[PDB]
Amino acid sequence: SKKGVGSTKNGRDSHAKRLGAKKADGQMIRTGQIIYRQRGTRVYPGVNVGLGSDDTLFALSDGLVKYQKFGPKQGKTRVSVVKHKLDA
Amino acid sequence: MLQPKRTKYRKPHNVSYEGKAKGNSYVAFGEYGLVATKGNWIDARAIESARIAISKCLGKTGKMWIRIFPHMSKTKKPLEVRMGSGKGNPEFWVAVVKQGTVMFEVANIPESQMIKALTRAGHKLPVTWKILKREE
RNA sequence: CCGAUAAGG
RNA sequence: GCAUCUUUAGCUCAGUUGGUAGAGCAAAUGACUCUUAAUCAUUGGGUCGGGGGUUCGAGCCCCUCAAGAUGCACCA
RNA sequence: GGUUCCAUGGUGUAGUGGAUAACAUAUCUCCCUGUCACGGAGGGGUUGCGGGUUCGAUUCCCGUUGGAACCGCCA
RNA sequence: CCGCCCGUCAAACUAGUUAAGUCGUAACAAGG
RNA sequence: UUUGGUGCCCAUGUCGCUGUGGAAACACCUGGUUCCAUUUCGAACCCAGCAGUUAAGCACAGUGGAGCCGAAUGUAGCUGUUUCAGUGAGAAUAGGAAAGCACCAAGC
RNA sequence: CGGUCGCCUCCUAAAAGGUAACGGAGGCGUACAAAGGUACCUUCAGUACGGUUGGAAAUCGUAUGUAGAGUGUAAUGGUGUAAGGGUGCUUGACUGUGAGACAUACAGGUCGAACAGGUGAGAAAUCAGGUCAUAGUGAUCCGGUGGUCCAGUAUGGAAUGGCCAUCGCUCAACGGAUAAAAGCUACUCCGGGGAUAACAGGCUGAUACUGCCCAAGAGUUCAUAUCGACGGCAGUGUUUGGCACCUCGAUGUCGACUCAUCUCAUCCUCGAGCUGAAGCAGGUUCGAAGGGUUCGGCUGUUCGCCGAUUAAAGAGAUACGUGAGUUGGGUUCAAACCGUCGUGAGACAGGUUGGUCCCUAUCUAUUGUGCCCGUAGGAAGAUUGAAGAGUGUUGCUUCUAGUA
RNA sequence: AGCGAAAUUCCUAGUCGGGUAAAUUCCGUCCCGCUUGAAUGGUGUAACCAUCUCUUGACUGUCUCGGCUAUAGACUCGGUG
RNA sequence: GGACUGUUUAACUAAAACACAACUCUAUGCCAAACCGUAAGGUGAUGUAUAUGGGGUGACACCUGCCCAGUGCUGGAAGGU
RNA sequence: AGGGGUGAAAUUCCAAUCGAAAUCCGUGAUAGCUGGUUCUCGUCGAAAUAGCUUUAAGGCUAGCGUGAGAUCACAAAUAAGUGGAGGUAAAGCUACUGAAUGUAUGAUGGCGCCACCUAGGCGUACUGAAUACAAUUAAACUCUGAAUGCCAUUUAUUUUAUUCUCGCAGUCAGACAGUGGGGGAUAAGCUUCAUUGUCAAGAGGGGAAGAGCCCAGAUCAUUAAAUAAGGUCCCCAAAAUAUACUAAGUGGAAAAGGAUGUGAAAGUGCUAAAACAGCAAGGAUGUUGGCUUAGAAGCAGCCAUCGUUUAAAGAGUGCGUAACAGCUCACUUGUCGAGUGUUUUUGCGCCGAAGAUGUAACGGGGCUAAGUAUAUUACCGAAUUUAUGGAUAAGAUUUAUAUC
Ligand SMILES: *C(=O)[C@@H](N)CCCC[NH3+]
Ligand SMILES: [K+]
Ligand SMILES: [Mg+2]
Ligand SMILES: [Mg+2]
Ligand SMILES: [Mg+2]
Ligand SMILES: [Mg+2]
Ligand SMILES: [Mg+2]
Ligand SMILES: [Mg+2]
Ligand SMILES: [Mg+2]
Ligand SMILES: [Mg+2]
Ligand SMILES: [Mg+2]
Ligand SMILES: [Mg+2]
Ligand SMILES: [Mg+2]
Ligand SMILES: [Mg+2]
Ligand SMILES: [Mg+2]
Ligand SMILES: [Mg+2]
Ligand SMILES: [Mg+2]
Ligand SMILES: [Mg+2]
Ligand SMILES: [Mg+2]
Ligand SMILES: [Mg+2]
Ligand SMILES: [Mg+2]
Ligand SMILES: [Mg+2]
Ligand SMILES: [Mg+2]
Ligand SMILES: [Mg+2]
Ligand SMILES: [Mg+2]
Ligand SMILES: [Mg+2]
Ligand SMILES: [Mg+2]
Ligand SMILES: [Mg+2]
Ligand SMILES: [Mg+2]
Ligand SMILES: [Mg+2]
Ligand SMILES: [Mg+2]
Ligand SMILES: [Mg+2]
Ligand SMILES: [Mg+2]
Ligand SMILES: [Mg+2]
Ligand SMILES: [Mg+2]
Ligand SMILES: [Mg+2]
Ligand SMILES: [Mg+2]
Ligand SMILES: [Mg+2]
Ligand SMILES: [Mg+2]
Ligand SMILES: [Mg+2]
Ligand SMILES: [Mg+2]
Ligand SMILES: [Mg+2]
Ligand SMILES: [Mg+2]
Ligand SMILES: [Mg+2]
Ligand SMILES: [Mg+2]
Ligand SMILES: [Mg+2]
Ligand SMILES: [Mg+2]
Ligand SMILES: [Mg+2]
Ligand SMILES: [Mg+2]
Ligand SMILES: [Mg+2]
Ligand SMILES: [Mg+2]
Ligand SMILES: [Mg+2]
Ligand SMILES: [Mg+2]
Ligand SMILES: [Mg+2]
Ligand SMILES: [Mg+2]
Ligand SMILES: [Mg+2]
Ligand SMILES: [Mg+2]
Ligand SMILES: [Mg+2]
Ligand SMILES: [Mg+2]
Ligand SMILES: [Mg+2]
Ligand SMILES: [Mg+2]
Ligand SMILES: [Mg+2]
Ligand SMILES: [Mg+2]
Ligand SMILES: [Mg+2]
Ligand SMILES: [Mg+2]
Ligand SMILES: [Mg+2]
Ligand SMILES: [Mg+2]
Ligand SMILES: [Mg+2]
Ligand SMILES: [Mg+2]
Ligand SMILES: [Mg+2]
Ligand SMILES: [Mg+2]
Ligand SMILES: [Mg+2]
Ligand SMILES: [Mg+2]
Ligand SMILES: [Mg+2]
Ligand SMILES: [Mg+2]
Ligand SMILES: [Mg+2]
Ligand SMILES: [Mg+2]
Ligand SMILES: [Mg+2]
Ligand SMILES: [Mg+2]
Ligand SMILES: [Mg+2]
Ligand SMILES: [Mg+2]
Ligand SMILES: [Mg+2]
Ligand SMILES: [Mg+2]
Ligand SMILES: [Mg+2]
Ligand SMILES: [Mg+2]
Ligand SMILES: [Mg+2]
Ligand SMILES: [Mg+2]
Ligand SMILES: [Mg+2]
Ligand SMILES: [Mg+2]
Ligand SMILES: [Mg+2]
Ligand SMILES: [Mg+2]
Ligand SMILES: [Mg+2]
Ligand SMILES: [Mg+2]
Ligand SMILES: [Mg+2]
Ligand SMILES: [Mg+2]
Ligand SMILES: [Mg+2]
Ligand SMILES: [Mg+2]
Ligand SMILES: [Mg+2]
Repeated sequence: SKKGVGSTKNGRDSHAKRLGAKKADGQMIRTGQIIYRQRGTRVYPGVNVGLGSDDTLFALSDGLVKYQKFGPKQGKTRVSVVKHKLDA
Repeated sequence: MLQPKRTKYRKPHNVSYEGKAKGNSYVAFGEYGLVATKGNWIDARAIESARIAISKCLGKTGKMWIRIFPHMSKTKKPLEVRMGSGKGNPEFWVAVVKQGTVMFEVANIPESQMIKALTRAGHKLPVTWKILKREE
């Protein structure tokens, strides 16, 4: 005897968006490359770093990326692109 | 039968009883206590049996505290049912007892009755119990 | 249209 | 078998989900009438089936018995 | 064991696409009659429990009871 | 005639018998 | 060095309590006739002037009250190999703490 | 059969990203000419006090309060001078593009510096290629609409196409077979599968059965003579179950008959402890598997109820033992009818009548009986007995003694 | 209307009576007939059936319970195989 | 249970199944309806509604109740498509 | 006369065949499904994964293999150091959201008793807001918070490829073991994921026997040597010393629970001013207190749980008596002259422990060591390594066809 079985009601899931950090600290970067994909600003933008229509951080100039912790109780993260600054 | 009045989620993942003792490790309300030596899942039915045992073997002025509480529920699929078609329905509530958690404590009656009372409470529970006293 | 009227005296 | 329910004044049943019980009939009492019926008021009448346990407190919650009834096997 | 429907006054049933609940019987008061039935006038009485959404739930959503209607097969 | 009276249903005893049960009003007046 | 302005910082920078201060400046303040303004109010914003003013704000000294920060030891978890060597939290505690770093204008 | 089929959010997801299950919770197939863009101004909800209507809670004033407020929405993340609220002017909810990246099998998706044209806000710097962000969507083919600096089948047109923009699919089974499509087969057939079920085996032991631990109580009083709650720990594989490892180039599946064998958790017989054991007859526990453990009525039955006996009418295992030993009553072929379902062919662990059970034994196992050879010269007799096999049940009457 | 636990009844081995020492089958009756029922006909019906079902007399090896005898095999010898 | 005598699955089902005499409904006016073929031709029938074809029930006796909403069949004025 | 015939109807019969004859032809129908596919050697050598699929036993692309070419460093690996992202393990709940324990102050109601018909008041068997103290719980809680892992860079070393292009594939059924989880019941040799390994496609040695466990990676020959896991009484190659423990064949399978088994340790009480046990004596009075109970009065429930004498004595220690009573003990003293009593932490053992063919829960014989723990020096043990020789591939010196 099988006795019959009930039915499940929740078996739905969405595609996983590949968010997170893309360029790590110290890595050289050119303008227009993505540094951080997020839903809502988890990492604030600094100098030479822009914002998009999806809160995506992209570079604005050549240089080395660099994360600096700031904000109350050092709970806010900020990214920047320190220009090559070779300066001979 | 101790039972939470409401829960946000009917069917939670079971909580492991393997490990040392997180909280409820030292007698802090009474001065004699029933410590556990083997982590296990014990349900509200065993608590009520043990609590009723303590109360029947207590006196007219003894006072007791129950530390553990059956927060987590557990489910059980109905009999003769093949695997699939979702999780079963919640059946009984169990308190998670780890190795070293003081379950029951007693005070305000002589030592022999308290030792005897904790013994009858621990014979009602699956865990391997042990008597401990409160630090001065 | 128009039905009924408790028991023994 | 098993799981489930029921046992509540003389009878048929609500009790409420813990501060210890009423409803409708039956009985009686009056009132009422020549007297009754009927009516009307009023009214006494309980081991909450028996024990154990919880609780400060059990008709009320949990067990074991006693008597019946239910739903699941007189092996698909 | 699973699935669909229902729970509205004292009894039988409608409605409401959120802002509002009626019909009949029954009940009460008064005409009516020697009296009563029938008759006439007027009066009155309503969303199973919970929990969310909304400014607002009988209505919308998810659970919990009770009553039904369907199925539970092939070896 | 606010008289009389019939037949189902319900209860008991042995179709009958039963003080005050229920649904009608068939017959006795031109009984409508 | 002190006052005033401002950037960096984002409580060991706060909230509060007790006192002192103004020379220059900062401020309240004096009026709405001008530019400008109120979803209505010269309250605010904006004007043109410093009569009064140290309540405020502001600036200094004290205040361990609230808030914040938090050592060492030990412990829980981890990595290996052991059934012991590193890694080392959270909580708790002694305790610190009445901000700090630069630039500019004035008497110094 | 029921449920689901595309996209978005959280957890499982093990602190990069990714990661499944008929795992646990929810939503979407939009909304806004302002909820867009810009300039300026401005900052919670709640609570405390004080005040007509006015009430616990409408609005006002002051203070407190560090987000529990708002951010159209399901969640997550973000954001309290912000991305929240108000006002003025506007339409960048632009045209042609696009270096470089994210993520990806492809198709598609996401971010974007910067350039040219012409605008909006603003004194200017600057910002504006839709919204705080992630769901709000469908390929190709076919045909229709608007524009057009292209073609126009000898030439001029036209018809008909081309390019760009746009319209028609809960094509939702949502990478979409065709513009267009439901059922029965027990009258069946073919190719395969132990990739996958029904019988049995295997693993598990939820459930089932047996046992034990604590002692509340019941028991003329007394937990433990006999029971034993509320609880807990085991054993067996012994019911109902779970998995799908062996078998679909076939492992014959219920019951009955014949023959039985094994285990002990012992029904009788045998021995003993305790007793709420006077005697007789009992109750419970311990030891013990040598033997025995009946015949019938109804049902295919196992089971079960009933009748009469017995010392007793035990519980199980052995492919729920046993069809190359028997039977075929039952299940389950084709035939036929009843009830019910279906419009129907047909279907029902609903009911009933009828209905093909093959094999000469090669190996091994076993029951009997022989030949050869060995036992060291040969033969004829009589023995011991290592290792074994067979049987083992029990009742009634009398006496003891109507004695204890 | 008729019939009704039926070739139909799940619960159900329905209640009661009869048949037996004892009766899930049989006969009569009762009726909440889940889901009987009137030309896919309803209810009775003398005769008939290699039809189904139940009780019974005689009868018998069906059985308690097995035993004996005779043939053809099986078994031994010769031939085919 | 079938009224009966009969017929049936050659080679697993002989029956309650089929048939049967009987009842009823329906179509058919003769170049009849129905049927074989593509048609000729033919069966019906060298028959004529007391006749033929098809559907259902199945001796004999007593009965056959209500519903024309849906479907099927027949007829119908006009009207709409 | 066959998408036809016949059928008193069963899917009947139509040449031993009928859900639609037999035979030939289209035809070598089609089959994502079974089965089979034939000589040798050498080099290298997978996958059982993702997405889509009327797709799930199939197919395409990506991932993994192989052949050729390019890239020398900026490419890719192995170690050390540094920087960064994160929110898991843990921990915490006065840092939120839920759940939640006790104490104290207590809104609130229930419950009363009054007054008053509406404004209310005094206590609440009790419910319980908020606050303080102490303590808790969480995958979808976080004021915090690692390690590992991930990305990038620096240094050292190594390889021309794990990078790019082209040709040819196979693979889309996986299994088990350790670790972190989901479903299941903290069941499954269960199912679904992440990661480390083995098998698949891998022999050898250990595990008695075993695909997945441990040691490792087989070119061929050698009757050479050293070793890994594992082991050294015999089967079966190889051991001895020394120190303790076990008495159970424990070893050589098990839980809750129970026990004067034994060894070690750390404390505490008395003792030759006499210890403990036993023996010999006493072991009391009011009184038999009093309610209470038929009665209790040393031993029913009570009112409690008395006091003196005295060495000691209890409203008694039980038995027991209707109850007293009575026997008798807790307590004190004496013969007595060497050990006793208790607490805690540990090592090895006992019981709990019943299944079905035959010892059958060490592999067997056997073992009080041939069992357990420790220390020292040895040995055995693989197809591992070394040594001798034969064969062969690719790289170098170099061209004898020589050495690495
Ligand atoms: C049919 O119902 C079988 N599955 C039940 C067998 C029960 C045996 N105790
Ligand atoms: K098979
Ligand atoms: Mg996601
Ligand atoms: Mg009078
Ligand atoms: Mg069937
Ligand atoms: Mg001042
Ligand atoms: Mg379906
Ligand atoms: Mg992650
Ligand atoms: Mg990770
Ligand atoms: Mg939201
Ligand atoms: Mg605006
Ligand atoms: Mg906006
Ligand atoms: Mg088309
Ligand atoms: Mg032309
Ligand atoms: Mg699809
Ligand atoms: Mg897609
Ligand atoms: Mg086949
Ligand atoms: Mg299989
Ligand atoms: Mg099976
Ligand atoms: Mg078990
Ligand atoms: Mg006793
Ligand atoms: Mg087992
Ligand atoms: Mg059994
Ligand atoms: Mg599998
Ligand atoms: Mg097998
Ligand atoms: Mg075979
Ligand atoms: Mg065979
Ligand atoms: Mg066979
Ligand atoms: Mg025994
Ligand atoms: Mg013997
Ligand atoms: Mg008989
Ligand atoms: Mg079995
Ligand atoms: Mg069998
Ligand atoms: Mg058997
Ligand atoms: Mg079975
Ligand atoms: Mg056999
Ligand atoms: Mg057989
Ligand atoms: Mg045979
Ligand atoms: Mg056989
Ligand atoms: Mg048969
Ligand atoms: Mg037969
Ligand atoms: Mg048939
Ligand atoms: Mg029908
Ligand atoms: Mg022998
Ligand atoms: Mg009837
Ligand atoms: Mg009748
Ligand atoms: Mg019958
Ligand atoms: Mg009978
Ligand atoms: Mg029969
Ligand atoms: Mg009958
Ligand atoms: Mg019928
Ligand atoms: Mg009919
Ligand atoms: Mg009949
Ligand atoms: Mg016949
Ligand atoms: Mg012969
Ligand atoms: Mg011969
Ligand atoms: Mg016949
Ligand atoms: Mg015949
Ligand atoms: Mg035949
Ligand atoms: Mg025959
Ligand atoms: Mg013609
Ligand atoms: Mg003719
Ligand atoms: Mg017929
Ligand atoms: Mg008939
Ligand atoms: Mg009719
Ligand atoms: Mg009509
Ligand atoms: Mg018509
Ligand atoms: Mg065809
Ligand atoms: Mg047929
Ligand atoms: Mg033939
Ligand atoms: Mg072929
Ligand atoms: Mg095909
Ligand atoms: Mg190789
Ligand atoms: Mg692999
Ligand atoms: Mg993989
Ligand atoms: Mg396929
Ligand atoms: Mg490929
Ligand atoms: Mg945790
Ligand atoms: Mg909390
Ligand atoms: Mg896998
Ligand atoms: Mg798999
Ligand atoms: Mg695993
Ligand atoms: Mg798990
Ligand atoms: Mg798992
Ligand atoms: Mg597996
Ligand atoms: Mg393979
Ligand atoms: Mg191997
Ligand atoms: Mg081996
Ligand atoms: Mg090699
Ligand atoms: Mg050696
Ligand atoms: Mg070694
Ligand atoms: Mg040797
Ligand atoms: Mg052993
Ligand atoms: Mg001991
Ligand atoms: Mg010891
Ligand atoms: Mg073992
Ligand atoms: Mg060797
Ligand atoms: Mg080698």
